[PDB]
Amino acid sequence: SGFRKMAFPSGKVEGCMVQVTCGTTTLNGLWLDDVVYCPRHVICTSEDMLNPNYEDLLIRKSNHNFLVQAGNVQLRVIGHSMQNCVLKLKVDTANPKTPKYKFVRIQPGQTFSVLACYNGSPSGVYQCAMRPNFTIKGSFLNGSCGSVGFNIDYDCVSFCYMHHMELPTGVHAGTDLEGNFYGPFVDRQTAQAAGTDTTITVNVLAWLYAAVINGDRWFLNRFTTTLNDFNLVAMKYNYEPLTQDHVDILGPLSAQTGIAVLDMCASLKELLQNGMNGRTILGSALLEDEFTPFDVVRQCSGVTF
Amino acid sequence: SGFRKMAFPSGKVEGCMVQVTCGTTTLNGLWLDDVVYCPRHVICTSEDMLNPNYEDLLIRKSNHNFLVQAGNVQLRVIGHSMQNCVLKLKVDTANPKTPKYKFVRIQPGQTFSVLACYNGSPSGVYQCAMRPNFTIKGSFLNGSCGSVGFNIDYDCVSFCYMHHMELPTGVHAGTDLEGNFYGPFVDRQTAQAAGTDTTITVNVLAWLYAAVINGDRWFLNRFTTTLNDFNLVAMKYNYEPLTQDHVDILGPLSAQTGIAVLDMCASLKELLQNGMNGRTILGSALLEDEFTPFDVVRQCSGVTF
Ligand SMILES: CC1CCN(C(=O)Cn2nnc3ccccc32)CC1
Ligand SMILES: CC1CCN(C(=O)Cn2nnc3ccccc32)CC1
Repeated sequence: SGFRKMAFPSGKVEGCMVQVTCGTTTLNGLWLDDVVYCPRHVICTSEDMLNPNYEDLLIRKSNHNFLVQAGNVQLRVIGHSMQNCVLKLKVDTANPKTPKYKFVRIQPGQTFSVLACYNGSPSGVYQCAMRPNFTIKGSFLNGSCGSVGFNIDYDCVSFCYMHHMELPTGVHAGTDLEGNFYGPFVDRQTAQAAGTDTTITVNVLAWLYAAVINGDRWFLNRFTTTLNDFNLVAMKYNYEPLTQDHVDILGPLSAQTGIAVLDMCASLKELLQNGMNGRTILGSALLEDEFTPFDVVRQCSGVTF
Repeated sequence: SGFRKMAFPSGKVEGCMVQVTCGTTTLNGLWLDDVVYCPRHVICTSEDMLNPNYEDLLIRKSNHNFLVQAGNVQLRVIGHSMQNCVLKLKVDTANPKTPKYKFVRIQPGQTFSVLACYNGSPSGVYQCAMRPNFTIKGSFLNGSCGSVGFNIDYDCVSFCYMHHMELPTGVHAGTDLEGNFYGPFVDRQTAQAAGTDTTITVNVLAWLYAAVINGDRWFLNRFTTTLNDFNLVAMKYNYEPLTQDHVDILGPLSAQTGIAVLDMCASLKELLQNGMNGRTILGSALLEDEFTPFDVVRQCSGVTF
């Protein structure tokens, strides 16, 4: 027992990280088969940052301008292409450490692990959620661009995120591995509205189920509710609306605990209306929304990769 | 910016994990050079668990009774020895994936990353602290025994923890890699007192400095205190006493922020006496004590491995 904010083991991704340098700018790249993926803003200078003309900037570059280094080994760049906001550098060597992988565009409210890297070397790994407003609340310093987010299923790494930007508000924005930003964001040094965020209701409920499984019992009450009644409360507290699709994915946790989903909703309603009264759940004094129902079952059942 | 409960990249440790089977019991082992380390209770049955005579149980075992499997490869066991509560199985092959490593016995209040494994395969990685009472609050299911905790400095893995036991209270106990338990615990299925735990004061202060660095500003006040006055408050709230050695290791964070350590202590005093008033610090509604001052500087400066 016990419940932790657990990340995927990062070894398969560590072997794909490289350093990419174009002129003055060094960031991280992802080396998969014979292609290196990295943020296109590696080709900018500080003159460029307020609104770079990336097409014009890239036309001034040749294959030999992109320095790609994997540890101490230099890779030979034999082609380059810009796809949306990512650069794809073809190299003459396939990465011998390439895992089985896919590129996935995740949905808001899903979770993934981030391997934070600097100069192509790993610094740390942590778990986070894609917020409903398509930002992430990460831990990124200058030089972390090109660090990736991922999930692992069996032996397959699903890459879902590449880091590009810290907004002036201190939250983080990035792309899928085809270079399409999550959210309304563009790769320019500008104030950019992220828009209203909400709490991920289905994840809070999953975590309350995790709490019951691990022995935090105290928030269970004698009440139930309806999906309408609950969603009126969710709206007042800036929680995402709960749908039958969410009730369905909570099915396994409801069956394991014997607590019907709408009974758990009534416990969450009371917590929203009355607070925690100074008490804690799974070591937290707030309602946690960075565990999906899949995450809770995985951690409570010991799935390996 | 941003601050996350970050683990070390786990790849160097993933390549050392194996499965060890003795009779009916399967758990994890750590394969370093030509030795596999694992908890000695792999040799028990459920008859044995209330008070195993490990010397007698091991005398009934031979090298060929220990099945050690690294992925799909079987290792040949050519010797076995019991050191305190760990078994050391000499194998005829050195692990080609052995990193530079050392064995370290950590102090209470220090942090490390845990690679949770089942059947020799990694499941997840998370960061945690050794509690002042020498337990850890982990996430471990049956079959996780032999999972290890570690730190990484440059290219060297310092192994500090091997998982052995979940106490009836739901907290976790284990050994250093010489098999010596942290704390008063023994490897028997019995109720075992852990004794009073406390909050790790120097870590809370480090995290308050992390908060300031990242823009949580609101708990700073117009007050200061003394080490005596503060420690009277620490005692009342079951916080560890603060020493000049702790003030010294907080020096770098004090210099970066310009906030004297005793001024930060006065902010913490007010938080202990008055609570958070429904507000949050770095996404938490309680005072966080699982970041050391070294952790905060590392994450705020982007150290890689
Ligand atoms: C086009 C241009 C937009 C602005 N920008 C970034 O924000 C890069 N970045 N990303 N994460 C960061 C964390 C700390 C500091 C800088 C960070 C550079 C690229
Ligand atoms: C000597 C004997 C003591 C009791 N014991 C354990 O507690 C093993 N263990 N460790 N972590 C666990 C998490 C869930 C269930 C069991 C777990 C087995 C060995």
